[PDB]
Order: sequence, then C-alpha cells, then structure tokens
Amino acid sequence: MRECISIHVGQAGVQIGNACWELYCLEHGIQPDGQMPDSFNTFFSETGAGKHVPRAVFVDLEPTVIDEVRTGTYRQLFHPEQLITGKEDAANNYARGHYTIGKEIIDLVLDRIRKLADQCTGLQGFLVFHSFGGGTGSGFTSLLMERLSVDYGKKSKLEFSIYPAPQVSTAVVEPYNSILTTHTTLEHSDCAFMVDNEAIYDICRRNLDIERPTYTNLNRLISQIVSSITASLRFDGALNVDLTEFQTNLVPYPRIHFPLATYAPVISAEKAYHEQLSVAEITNACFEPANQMVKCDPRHGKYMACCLLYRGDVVPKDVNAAIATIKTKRSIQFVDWCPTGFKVGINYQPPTVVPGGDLAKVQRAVCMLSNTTAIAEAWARLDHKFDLMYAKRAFVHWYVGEGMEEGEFSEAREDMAALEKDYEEVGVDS
Amino acid sequence: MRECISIHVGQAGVQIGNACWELYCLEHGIQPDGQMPDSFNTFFSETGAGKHVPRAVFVDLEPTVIDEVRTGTYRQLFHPEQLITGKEDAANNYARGHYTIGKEIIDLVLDRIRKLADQCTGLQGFLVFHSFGGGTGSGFTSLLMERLSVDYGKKSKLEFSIYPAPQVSTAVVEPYNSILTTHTTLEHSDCAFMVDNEAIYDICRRNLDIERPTYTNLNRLISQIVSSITASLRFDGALNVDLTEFQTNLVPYPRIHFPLATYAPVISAEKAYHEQLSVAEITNACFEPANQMVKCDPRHGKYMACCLLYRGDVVPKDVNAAIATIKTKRSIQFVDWCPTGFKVGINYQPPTVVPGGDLAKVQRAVCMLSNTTAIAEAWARLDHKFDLMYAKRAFVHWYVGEGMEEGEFSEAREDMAALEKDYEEVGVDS
Amino acid sequence: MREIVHIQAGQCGNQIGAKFWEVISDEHGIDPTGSYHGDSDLQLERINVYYNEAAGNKYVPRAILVDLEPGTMDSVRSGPFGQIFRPDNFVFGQSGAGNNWAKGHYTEGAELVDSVLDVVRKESESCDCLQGFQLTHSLGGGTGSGMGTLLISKIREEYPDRIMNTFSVVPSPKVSDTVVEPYNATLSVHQLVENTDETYCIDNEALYDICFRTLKLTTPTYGDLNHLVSATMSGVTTCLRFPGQLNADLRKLAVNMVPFPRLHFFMPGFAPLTSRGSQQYRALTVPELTQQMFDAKNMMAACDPRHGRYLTVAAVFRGRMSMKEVDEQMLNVQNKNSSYFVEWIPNNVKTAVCDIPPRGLKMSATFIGNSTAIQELFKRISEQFTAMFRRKAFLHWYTGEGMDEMEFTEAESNMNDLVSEYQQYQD
Amino acid sequence: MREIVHIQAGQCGNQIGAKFWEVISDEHGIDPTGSYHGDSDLQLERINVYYNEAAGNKYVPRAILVDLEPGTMDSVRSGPFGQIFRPDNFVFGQSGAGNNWAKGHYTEGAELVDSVLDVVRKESESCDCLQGFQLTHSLGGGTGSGMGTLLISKIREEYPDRIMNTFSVVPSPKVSDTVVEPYNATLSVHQLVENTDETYCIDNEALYDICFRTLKLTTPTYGDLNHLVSATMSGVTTCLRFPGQLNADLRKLAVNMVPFPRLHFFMPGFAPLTSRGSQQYRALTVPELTQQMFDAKNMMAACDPRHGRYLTVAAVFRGRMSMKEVDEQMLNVQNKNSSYFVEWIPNNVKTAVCDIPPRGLKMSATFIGNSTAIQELFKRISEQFTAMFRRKAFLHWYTGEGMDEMEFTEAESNMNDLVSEYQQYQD
Ligand SMILES: Nc1nc2c(ncn2[C@@H]2O[C@H](COP(=O)(O)CP(=O)(O)OP(=O)(O)O)[C@@H](O)[C@H]2O)c(=O)[nH]1
Ligand SMILES: Nc1nc2c(ncn2[C@@H]2O[C@H](COP(=O)(O)CP(=O)(O)OP(=O)(O)O)[C@@H](O)[C@H]2O)c(=O)[nH]1
Ligand SMILES: Nc1nc2c(ncn2[C@@H]2O[C@H](COP(=O)(O)OP(=O)(O)OP(=O)(O)O)[C@@H](O)[C@H]2O)c(=O)[nH]1
Ligand SMILES: Nc1nc2c(ncn2[C@@H]2O[C@H](COP(=O)(O)OP(=O)(O)OP(=O)(O)O)[C@@H](O)[C@H]2O)c(=O)[nH]1
Ligand SMILES: [Mg+2]
Ligand SMILES: [Mg+2]
Ligand SMILES: [Mg+2]
Ligand SMILES: [Mg+2]
Repeated sequence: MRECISIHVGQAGVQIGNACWELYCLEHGIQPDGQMPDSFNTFFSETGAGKHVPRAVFVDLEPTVIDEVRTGTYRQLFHPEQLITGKEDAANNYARGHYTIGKEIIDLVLDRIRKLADQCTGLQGFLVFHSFGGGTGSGFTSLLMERLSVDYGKKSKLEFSIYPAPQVSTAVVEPYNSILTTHTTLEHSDCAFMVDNEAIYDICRRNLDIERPTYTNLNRLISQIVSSITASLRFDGALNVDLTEFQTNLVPYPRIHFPLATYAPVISAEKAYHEQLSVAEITNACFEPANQMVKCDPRHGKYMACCLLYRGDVVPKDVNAAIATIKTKRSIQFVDWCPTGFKVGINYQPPTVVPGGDLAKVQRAVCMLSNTTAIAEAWARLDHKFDLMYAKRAFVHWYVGEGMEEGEFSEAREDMAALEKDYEEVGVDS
Repeated sequence: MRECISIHVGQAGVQIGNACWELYCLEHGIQPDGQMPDSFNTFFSETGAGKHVPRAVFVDLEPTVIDEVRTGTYRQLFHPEQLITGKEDAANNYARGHYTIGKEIIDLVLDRIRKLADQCTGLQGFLVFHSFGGGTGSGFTSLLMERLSVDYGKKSKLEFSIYPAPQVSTAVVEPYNSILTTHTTLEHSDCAFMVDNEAIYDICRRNLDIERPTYTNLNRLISQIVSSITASLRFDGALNVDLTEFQTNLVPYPRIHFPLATYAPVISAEKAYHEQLSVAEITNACFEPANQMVKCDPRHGKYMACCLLYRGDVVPKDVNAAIATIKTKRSIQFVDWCPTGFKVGINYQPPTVVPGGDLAKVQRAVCMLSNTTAIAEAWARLDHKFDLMYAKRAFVHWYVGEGMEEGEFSEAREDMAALEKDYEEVGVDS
Repeated sequence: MREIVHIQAGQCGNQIGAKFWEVISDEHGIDPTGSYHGDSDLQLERINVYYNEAAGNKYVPRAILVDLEPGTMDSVRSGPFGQIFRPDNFVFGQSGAGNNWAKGHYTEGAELVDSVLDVVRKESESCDCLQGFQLTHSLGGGTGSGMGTLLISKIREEYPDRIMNTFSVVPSPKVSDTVVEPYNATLSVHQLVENTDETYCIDNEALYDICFRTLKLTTPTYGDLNHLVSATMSGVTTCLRFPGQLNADLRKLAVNMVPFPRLHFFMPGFAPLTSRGSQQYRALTVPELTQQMFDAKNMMAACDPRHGRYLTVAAVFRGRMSMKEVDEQMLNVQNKNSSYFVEWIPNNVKTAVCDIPPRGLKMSATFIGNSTAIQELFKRISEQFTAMFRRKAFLHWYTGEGMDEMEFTEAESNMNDLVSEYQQYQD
Repeated sequence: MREIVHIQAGQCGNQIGAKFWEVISDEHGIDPTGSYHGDSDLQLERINVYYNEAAGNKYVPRAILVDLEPGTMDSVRSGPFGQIFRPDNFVFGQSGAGNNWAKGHYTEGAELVDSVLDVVRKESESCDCLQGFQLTHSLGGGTGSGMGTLLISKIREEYPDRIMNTFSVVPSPKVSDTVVEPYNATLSVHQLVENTDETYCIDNEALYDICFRTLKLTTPTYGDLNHLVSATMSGVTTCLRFPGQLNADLRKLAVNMVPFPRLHFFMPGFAPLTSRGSQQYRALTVPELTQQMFDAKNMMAACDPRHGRYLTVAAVFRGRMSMKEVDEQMLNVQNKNSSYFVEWIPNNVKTAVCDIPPRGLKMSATFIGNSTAIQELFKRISEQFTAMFRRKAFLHWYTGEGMDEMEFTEAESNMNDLVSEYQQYQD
C-alpha cells in the first residue's frame, strides 16, 4: 500500500520529474521498459507480468517537453494517457495558466488522476512539481491544487517549487507569477519546499567542482532530496518517518509550512576519497548557509523545527551526539517555544547514484528539512521586485486581457505581506 | 437445443451480420466453408458430415450488399436460399419498405424462416438486425416483425438497431423513418438495444487510438456485444443468464424495454499492456458516459436495472465487490423502487478476438445492459427534428405516393410522445 | 431402518447437494463407483439411511435431482461422483424458469413435478421405514424456490406424518445477484412456514464472511461455500449414521428445538474452523469447540444473535469426549450469557454426542440455534419486497404466469405475521 | 495458576516485547518453534504463567501485539522467534499515528482498540486464574502512548481487581528524537497515574549510559538497550516462574513498595553488569551484587537517587545464596545510607530469593526502587511541555483530532500535583 502520486506540471516540473523517475527506477531495479528482472509499489503500479508503471501524471500546456518523453529512453515506462499535453502554452502568464488555457485541460487531468488514485489502496498523498515563475507552473498548478483540495480534502499535498532567484532570473514577469501562485499555495498546500537555482549552481561549482552546471545537474540533485523524503516509505530502517509524522513534527502553525531542504554530503569522486565523511560532520554541514538550496542567511533567522533524515550506514547514538553538538553551537539559534526542535529519521539503504552523475557514492547521507524564519527574506526581495513593476502597472494589461482583475494582484500582495508579518511574529522571544 | 435465429435486414443489418458470423465462426472453430476440423448448435445447424450452416436469414430489397456475400469469403457458409434479395430498394422510404416493395418479398422470407425454425428443437427466439433510418431497415423490418409476432406469438424477439445520431446523420429523411419504425417496435419487440454510430466513432478514436474508424470497425465492436449476450447459451460458467431470464431481470414494465449496452475493456494492444484491467476497474468503466454506445448523459438519468455479463477469468466475489463499490458512487443513481438493480452473469470463456481487429486480447470482459431514463433524451432530439420537417410537410408527398397516409405520421409522433412521458413518470421518486 | 430421502432442486440445490453426497460417501467409505472400500464395520452398519444397495456390492444415493434446466444435470453427471447417482433419479425440464417463482410453482414446474412425485414414491417404497425428507435449494430463484416449494407441498400431502427438512439458501442484500429475489423469497418463505418441520437458514453472505475472516481464504469459490453447508448437513444426521453416547435423530432435535409450530427456522453453525497457518497454534479440546460454536461470527445466517434471544440451541458433538466436560461447558455458556437466552425455557441447550468424528479431525461440533434474531433476515427481505411491490415493478411477468396481486399481498402479510410472532417470544 | 497477560503497543513496545519473549523462551527451554527442549522439570512446572499449551507439545506466548502500523508486525514475524506468536494475536492498523497522542487515544486507536479488547478477553478466558497484565510501550509517540493508555483504561474497567503493570520508556531531553514528546508524555502520564498499579520508568538515556560506561560497549544498538529492559522484566516475575527460599510475586511486591496509591513509579536496576575484559577481575558474591544494585549509575531512570529519598526498595535475588548474607548486606546499606531513606518507614528494604539463576550466571539481582527523585524526570517533562504550550505550538494538530486545550491544562495540572505529592513525602 502506502502509495504516493506524483504530478509534474510545466517544463520545470516535467524535467525534475524525468530525473526523479530515472532515480526511482535505478533504486527499485526497474528497467526503462517497466520490467524488473515489495516496496517499489509506493511509486509503481504493477500490471500482469514483468511490467511496472509510475504512479505519475505529467502535464504541460505545450507539447515540446512531454514530446521528448514520448520519443525518448523512458517511452515504454509511462502509458501514453499519463502524459497530457495541450497545444499552446501559458506564455509566462498566470492568467492563461489558471483561466484561458488551463480551463481546457484541467478536467481531463483530474479524471486521469482519479483513475490513478482508484488503483491505489493506501494513498499517502501527492507530490506536485512545478515552477513559481512560468504561466503553467503558476496558473495551472494553482488551479489544479484548488480542484485537488476540493475533490480529496484531507489528503496531504506536498509541493516542490523552483522559486525565482534574487539575481539570476530568466524571465521579466517572474515576480508577478510568483506572487500570484503564492496566494493559492498558502491555502491548498500542506507543506512547500522552495528551491533556488542560483543556490544549486553555487553548490555545483563549489562542492562538486563543476565549471558549467546545467539544468540536468540541478534536477538530479533535486531528485535526491525527494528520494530522501520518500525512502522512509520505500524502504525500512531503525527509525521511520511517515508523511503525516513529518508534517506533525515540522509544521508548528498551519500557514508556516515552508521548510528549507539541504542535502549532505555533495562531493566529487576525487574530493571525497580524502574526506572522512562522518555522521557528525555531515550533520554539521547541514546547518551551514553555503550548502542551502535557497539563497538566504539562516544566521539572521531562527530555527523552529528541523527534521534530519539519515540514510545508509548510520546508528542512533552518533546522530544523538551530532544533535547535541548542534545544540551547543551559538550561531545556530532555535526559538524559545521549541525546547527540542529535532525530528530524526534513520533508514538503512545508502543513497544510490545515477550512472554519469556529478555526485560521488557515499556510505551515509542526510536530508535536513528545517523551518527557519530566514526564508522570509526571499519573500521580501520578491515582494520588492513586484512592487516596483506594479508601481508603473508594467505588463498588467496582458493579464487583464486573459480575464485577470487588477484587484487580484493587490489581494495577493496583501496576503504575502500578512504572511511575512506572521513569520516575523513567530520569530520573536517572550 | 437452445437455438437462436438471426435475421439481418437491409445494408446495415447485413453488414453487422457479416461481422457477427465471422466472430461466431472463430468462436466455434467453424471454417468459412462450414467445416469444423456441442454448443455451436445454438447458432448452426449441422448437415451430413463436416458441414455447419448458420441459423440465419439475410434480407435486402436491393441485390448489391448480399451479392458481396455470395461472391465473397463466406459464400460456402450460407446456402443460397438463406440470402434473399429483391431488385429495387426502398429508397429511404418507410412506405416502400412496409408496403409497395416489401409486400413482394415478405411472404417468401417468412416461409424460409418457418423452414429454418422447423429444424430447431428448442427455439429461444429471434435476433433482428436493422437500421432505423433506411426504408428497408424501417419499413420492411416493421412489417416482418408484425408477421413474426402473429405467426409465433410468445417467442422472444430482440432487435439490435442503428439509431440515428444527433449530429452525424447521413440521410435527410432519417427522422421520419425512425419515428415510423419506433411505433411498431413498441408493440412487437420484447427488448430493443439502440446503438449510435457517433458514439462508436468516439470510442474508436478515444479508446482504440484509431484516427479514421470505418463501418467495419463499428460492426466488429457491435458483434462483440451480441456474443456477450449469447455466450451464456453457447458456453457455460459459474453464473448463467438465459434470454427469458434476462428479460425478467432487465424489463420492469412492458413498454420500458430499451436497455443501453456498453462493453469493457475496449483497448489497443500497446495501451493495454500498461493497464491493470481488474474486474472492479472494468465494472467502474461500464457506468461512465464516455464508453456508452448511445450519445446521451446517464448522470442526468436514473438506472432502473442493470445486467452485468462477465466473461473469462472472473469469480463471483470480486463482481460482488465491484457492485458494492458502484452502489456507494453518488453520481450513479438508481430509482427508489429498485432496492437491488443488478442481474449478474459470469461465463468462463474469455472474449475471442478477430484476426486483424482493433481490440486487444483480454483475460476478462464485461457487457452491461442497463435500463436508464437517459435514453429518452435521444428520442426528444429525434422528435424535435421530426417536428421541424413536418411543420413544412417536407418530403411527405413521397410517402403518400407509396400508399402512406398523413394520419399515420401524427399517430406515430403521438405514440412516441406517450412513450417519453411514460419514461419520465417511472423516473420520479415518491 | 430410518431412511432419509434426499431432494435437490435448481442449480444451487444441485451443487450443494453434490458436495453433500461427496462428503457423505467419503464418510461411509463409498468410492466414485458406488463400491464400499472403507475400513470399519461402523461405516456399513447404517449405510441404508442414505444409500440403496444395488446388485454386486454397490451403493446408490437415495437422491432425486430436479431442475427445469438440463445443463445442471449434465454438470452433476460430469462431476467427480456424478456416476454414483441413479440415472432414473435425474428429473429435468428443458426450458428453465427465468428467476420466476410463478413459472417454477404454477407453470413449468407444475408440468414437471408429477415425474418427480413418481420417482420419490418409488424411493419411499424402496425404504423399509422412511423417517423423512431433506430438500436443498434457494429461495431467490425460480426452480429451487417455486418448483421446490410446490414439491414440498405435494410431499407433505402424501407423507403428513414424516419429518420435512430443508436447507434453504436465502438472498442477502450485500450479495444480491438478482433483481426479483425479494419476490421469490417472500412467496417461498410463506409456503415453507406451513409445510416444513425444520428449515436451516443458509446465507451466502455469512458463508463468505466465514471464508474470508475465519478460514483466511483469499479467493473463496462457491465450492468452498458449499463445503461448509455440506459439513453442517452431515452434522445433523451423524446420530442416525453412527453409534454414540447420547443420540439424537431429526425428530428428537425438532422436539427439543421447536417449542411452537411456526418457529422452526435455524441458524446453523459448524466448529472447528481454522486457517492452514493458524492450525498449529490451537487446542483440540471441547471448551474451544464450544467457544467457537456460540460465536456470532461462526453462524451461517447474517443475523447477530446478540440482537435477539435464543429460544433453543441444539449442539451435536462428534469424537471421543467427556460428557461431564460437555455438560459443564454448555451450562457455563448459558449462565455467563444469561441475557441472550429466553428465561421461560430452563436449560435452553440440548446436547448429542456421536463417537465417530469426521475425517481429518479428532473432534467436531454442529450447532443449531433457534434465535429470535432471525427476524432481521426476514425484515430486510420484506423491506425490499415492499420497495418493489409499492410500484408494482416486474409484477407483469408473474401475472403472465397466472399469478394475481392478491397472492403477493397474502405472502407479505404472512411473513410479517411470522416476524411479529418471533418478536413476541423475544420480548 | 497465576497467568500473566502480555501486551505490546507501538514500535518500541513491540521490539522490547520481542526481546523479552526471546529471553523468556530461552529461560523456560522453549525453541523458535514453540517446542520444549529444556533439561529441568522446573522449566515446565510453571510454564503456564506465560505460555498457553497448544496441540502437539507446543507452547504459545500469552501475548498480544498491537500497532497502528503493520511494518512493526512484519518485522516481528520475520524476527528470530517471530513464528512462536499466535497469528490471531497480531492486531494492527494500516495508517500509523504520526507521533500524535490524540490519534492513538481518540481517533485511529479508538477504531482499532475493540479488536484488541476482543483478543485480550479471549486470552483471559483461556487462563485459569489471571493475576494480571504487563504492557510494554513508550510515552513519547502516538500509538504506544495514546492507544496504549486507552487500552489500559479499557482493561482496568473490565478487570478492576487484577494487577496492572507497565514498562514505560520515557522521553529524555538528551536523547530527544521527537518534537511533541512533552505533550504525549504529559497526556499519558496523567492517565497512568489513575489506572496502573505499578509502572517501571525506563529511560533510554540511562540505558545508553549503562551501555557506554558500565558495559564498555563502543556502539550500543537499540537491541542491546532492549536486552537490559528484558532482563529487568524477567527479574520481577522470577518468583512466579520458579521455586525459591523466599518468594514474592507481583502483588506482594506492590504491597511492600507502594505505601500510597499514586506513588507507584519505579526506578529499576539490574545486577551484575560487566565488560568482557573486566569479567575476570571480579567476585561472584552477594555483597558485590548488592553494591552494584544500589549505585546511581546502575538505575535505568535518569534520576540521581541522592537527590531524593527512597520510600521503598524491593530486591529480587536469583541463584543459590545465604539468606543471612542477604539480610546483613541489606541492613548494612540502610544503616550506612540512612540519609537516603525515609525515616518513617523502618526496614525500607524488601527481599525475595529465587533458587534458579538466569542463564550464563550463577547469581543475579533485580532492584525496584521507589524514590522521590523520580520527580526530576517529571519536572523536566513538565518544563518542556510548558515551553511549547505557552505559545500553543503544534496544538492545532491535536485539536484536529478532536482534542481541546482544556485537556492539556488538566494533564499538566495532574502531573504537577503528582510531583508535589512526591516532594511532600520526600520532605
Ligand atoms: N452457496 C451457494 N450459493 C449459490 C450456488 N449457486 C448459486 N447460488 C446462489 O443462489 C442464487 C441463484 O440461485 P439459482 O441458480 O439456484 C436459481 P434456480 O437455478 O434454482 O432457478 P432458475 O430461476 O430457474 O435459475 C444466488 O444468490 C446465487 O448467488 C452455490 O453453489 N452455492
Ligand atoms: N529503548 C528503546 N527505545 C526505543 C526503541 N524504539 C524506539 N525507541 C524510542 O521511543 C521513541 C519513539 O517511539 P515509537 O517508535 O515507539 C512511537 P510509536 O510507534 O509507539 O507510535 P507512532 O507515533 O505511531 O510511531 C524514541 O524515544 C525512540 O528513540 C527500542 O527498541 N528500544
Ligand atoms: N531547476 C530547474 N529550473 C527550471 C528548469 N526548467 C525551467 N526552470 C525554471 O523555471 C522557470 C521557467 O518556468 P517553466 O517551467 O519553463 O515555464 P512553464 O511552467 O512551462 O510555463 P510556460 O512555458 O510559461 O507555460 C524559470 O525560473 C526557469 O529557470 C529545470 O529543468 N530545472
Ligand atoms: N453501424 C453501422 N451503420 C450503418 C452501416 N451501414 C449503414 N449504416 C447506417 O444505416 C443507415 C442507413 O440505412 P441502410 O441500412 O443503409 O439503408 P437500408 O436499410 O438498406 O434501406 P434502403 O437502402 O433505403 O432500402 C444510416 O444511419 C447509416 O449510417 C454499417 O455497416 N454499420
Ligand atoms: Mg513551458
Ligand atoms: Mg439499402
Ligand atoms: Mg437455474
Ligand atoms: Mg510507530
């Protein structure tokens, strides 16, 4: 039982999803044709004899990205009806995604999802992959999330989001899309892991010694985090964390559901030989700003809860030691209303590595998911960016053309202001 | 014993019949020359040594369609006297079919039928195949049905009818023919399965991935339904349904004898490999509007009775489970005067598939025959169509020329109005 | 010496019947040819209760097989043990009854039944002292229900002083396989009330529950379900077939279990019942058997015994057992569960013991409970009938076979009265 | 004759339970199949205290295994000794409780618990004279804590005159593996105060200390920790299982150790405990065992006994020993350490001796101390609870399961009162 349904929306979502599915296949020994020469059932349905099918739906409003999947290496892995494509994209326009273009495809995707969900007997919930900046990733996902929330209700929804960078931004209208999606994300998502491409790039250059990291490098890394999250369901070890468990531990208030993920160790084959990558070391490395997946300063924020998810050759005692050490480090401060802020998971399976990947094979790894006030800084910069453009009503007409109202923008901004304020409040000591 | 006599009237009837006879031959291992290198006796008489002859009569008022049969692959299967042909067709004119042209051939066909029936020792009844829209399919069939009703009386007559589409209509005068045949169909037929070409086309494109489905594709599918109906007589399994049984279960009131047929699963070779086509799944798919053989919305109607006819690797327990699941689905509503609306048949033989067919080979299939108020919508649109044309008396003169009276049209319309009203009434809760 | 005449009517009746015969032949050491190949002299001593002795060391079931369809007959004859039956004892029509009680009771069945009557008369003549009849069937179809009921009526008319027993499989709404079941059941139940002396209420739903929950059987078949029924059937007549320490036949059981004429509808149970894995972690002892038998989950009728009271229970034990132990365990159950037993019948439990256990087991138990909770079963059926009858749905078919609405009204009334009567004694 | 019924709830409870069973089977000469292969007649004499006797020379633990997750069950069944357990005694949910006491106590656990109750009733019926219940679990999670507490309440309601014992692993702040531990512990502690007769306070921190400092074990595992707990558990019921010179069962121990109803929270200890290297440089003698047992470093609760006073200590000795020597050593400890014993209970020490030592040792000791220093454990927990509750952190989850703030207020109050009471008698 214990199934998780994956939804991959827009280009970014699709591409991350590809990586994820490559990784899952390798982890469960499933070949690209669905054949396997048990726990894999959390990610795969099984049909007849020698066939396994991902519990996933891939959606884009344009055909190009999905068309690659159809033509490509994993064409036999997915059945055609799980790869859903329209004709025209949302053109970096939230309105087109949520209304004009999205209203044509949403019903169909929902139906397919329902069909998929009917096949699963112990649904844990949904993993939703999408960008904040694109018209499909924002507008369509927002719409989809609403519908899912309506139909399914109390099912857990976890969204992995490529949040836009401070500096390294690829589109002009990104801040608008980001603001608009955030509003909906607040009410319909149970936990949201924001990720920043710039941070990933820095990590790849600094930690992996890669001169020129491309999206394929990012995606692979991202997939690893997802694997760590779901390894507790797909294998078993000494200490286990379910999704509901995770939510209980990591989320102190309903709105404050934005943990930062960080993975350790991220090292090269040659660089790793010299390093003595102990449990204590990797744990320590988790709480360092340079290895973060979002650009921001934890030293200027406060921790409310951290989940530490260990995998491979790890025993409780040394994890405890590491936690103790972390406690005594003055530069890592936790809020006073959380006397112990550590949920700990330990799983026996070492991280498996993708052939031709950038990361070296290690005996132990860790994924830390931590709710820190520091993430609010990202929102502040994004809000600032939004405010400039809106001051001149720049590009607004486009959105209006596709049925959006100006009042929605203001509403969204207000919502984000309120959220930032909430985050500020929880921070302060009594 | 337990024989069924098949009558194939007009082009449509002939062409469906061809498909049917291809399928039966394959099912019983009878070659196109009548030789077989038992239950087959339900469809075939046996003569001398190494010869089996279909219990069928093929009739058309024009020679062209039947002439194909005479020249073609199955020329040795039928004896010449069972393929009956006039010289001139009914030219989409009910009057010509029922009176002017039909009165010349009807006696002959009846005589042959009587001869055929005398050879059968346990006659279950008749399967009558014809279109509603053609002059022969309407006028001739109507006439034939009357005569059969007179001669044989309490024998069950089951008619499979190609009812005209809402949009996709091939002739102008279709609504007239349809209305006229319906009047007679009411009094002389025991159960009538309406089918809509548009719906079949949609199914072929959507479910079978066929760009361009032709009549040959439709007919094959149609034949499968007939096979499912008669498999309970031609084989044996865990739970069996005779024709009388079926009638008892499916028909709550004498006039309300119009069940909708739906078949599951209809899938492609490649698309099916990935799908895990369970009993529950196929059952669920039966009650979905997209897989219907008539264009109309069951969600807007109420179920009065459904017969579920399973075939192949199926056991009672899982059928029961499926039924239970269906019961708990709010979008599928049954009338309050039917506390259990399920007759269930289970047969051991999996559906055999025609070489070069569009459908993939499955371990299990199902044919659902359900009496829903929703079919009344079809009648409403047809009636509307009729009413426009009649407002101007368009084409009426032709019918009058061939001996029809205007009063008959009005009578027919009235009859259909009454029927629609009856259908409405049964629907409503108390 | 105390011959029983067996009758099987309709598909279900036939199939269960076949299972019954198979088990019984095994028990009495009879092989698929009719020849005795057993070990013990006890296996042949009372062989005449169920078998007629033919020429050349062969035994033939005193069984009549009845159906309006010949397919069932064919299936039986082709089965393992199919050849043991007397060819002349297969009485079949050609048409079928189409789930129509009226066709079975008044029309096709009427035409059929005289042949059956002729057969059964002969079968009665053959037996030196026939104690009575056992009919296996269902109430939800047309043949077993309509034809079966008709046959029962005919039998009783000719043998009013003989014991008339039925094993009747009732329709449940969970496992509802047909549409007109409520009608057929209602009509047949009424008839049963007046003409049968004891009726074992077998429910498919309960059987499934037993198979799934107790036997841990992932995919039960009708065969598996049938097996349970067969076991129960075997249990009741063990005292007629073997020696024992305390013996009770069909009459003795009825007299102890039926305090008022109408209240003869039993909820049967069989113990022990275990999974293959869970067999090694159990005690082969009388207290355990007793524990199993009185449990609600082990009753073959979909009724909660805790929703009513027991009027009487008859327990039939097979194997070498201490009488004292049996007596203590039965007293304990009545003292501890005082509230589930009617207080105006002291010692609500009757016990019988047969020394010969069934094959594979050292001890076994068969439970027959007369509980006021059986009203639940009837009530549901009544409700369903009402739901249809209020709108006269499907009535036309029945009327086409000569039936009138008034009969329906009568049957419904009768069933309601029966229900009321049970409620009365429940208090 | 004095059967104990064992219950295991949640992951920790299950795992420790498994260890306990493994040790006990070894002790009583039972192998992984349930067959007795021991040497001495003493091993079988009182086998019925923990085992039911099944058919064919096999013994099955009177054990119920409970969890909201089936993974734990699977792990148990797949373990060495997994096959000894009754398959029907595994009572599992599918969802889990997500470290939420409310889910375990009011929601998922509520739905689950009736099955468990049914099982345990049967297990009680099986035993001729059940003296009571032993529950193994933790207070920091959701299942063991919430569901476990609920189960306890249910049990006590049905068996108010039976002895109710728990081995409760408490959350420590050093080895703090979860966030909501304070909440779960607080809620459960309250319930325990009213419904358990004796509670063994097991602390993971203390276990680790024992393993590292005393056993010299570089890399202890949970298994190793569990072993210690198992040993302690075995110690308490040695007098029920074997002969002896002075015998004290669960009741006798409680009566001597609990002077006021609420004060039933023990700090357990086990002696001897040695490293593999340091084993040859020791004396196998009673004075040494005594010395070890009263030491603060050998207590399985993270409390300094020198920070309070002993209300009572019960010492249970296993092996062939001089009673005089035992009496002298116990008097010496109370005279020398006068200040650590409450002065208004003369002879604060109760002694019991069982002639059968555990395997591998000639002598062993189990210590049960009722110390006012246990307040430290509760105080820390209370503080942590306050820290969270003051800001209503994580409360929303609990309220989503139907819980109100008021319950939290109540529990906290109750715990505080308990703490105060302990302080009072400490003086
Ligand atoms: N426990 C069993 N129930 C059965 C068996 N066969 C059928 N049935 C159940 O009985 C009902 C169907 O009854 P039948 O086939 O016996 C109807 P019958 O053949 O007696 O008359 P017709 O109306 O002429 O078919 C239904 O509830 C089936 O699900 C069986 O072998 N065992
Ligand atoms: N001494 C031991 N402590 C353990 C063991 N397993 C877990 N624990 C400790 O107990 C706490 C975790 O408790 P559990 O896994 O038992 C929570 P449970 O499964 O009962 O409920 P859920 O909240 O539904 O998981 C924590 O302090 C662990 O570090 C064990 O085998 N021995
Ligand atoms: N990490 C990562 N980011 C990506 C990838 N592809 C696109 N992005 C980021 O996603 C944002 C652009 O959104 P897309 O996903 O391309 O757009 P879309 O969802 O398809 O929306 P439209 O094309 O406007 O309909 C930018 O911030 C990109 O940097 C990828 O493979 N990995
Ligand atoms: N499904 C299906 N429909 C057919 C086929 N052939 C004709 N039709 C439909 O039948 C109707 C036309 O009636 P026909 O059967 O060709 O006419 P006819 O009965 O021969 O009558 P006349 O030629 O007028 O004497 C139209 O609705 C056609 O779409 C076929 O092979 N399959
Ligand atoms: Mg795009
Ligand atoms: Mg034509
Ligand atoms: Mg039948
Ligand atoms: Mg757990």
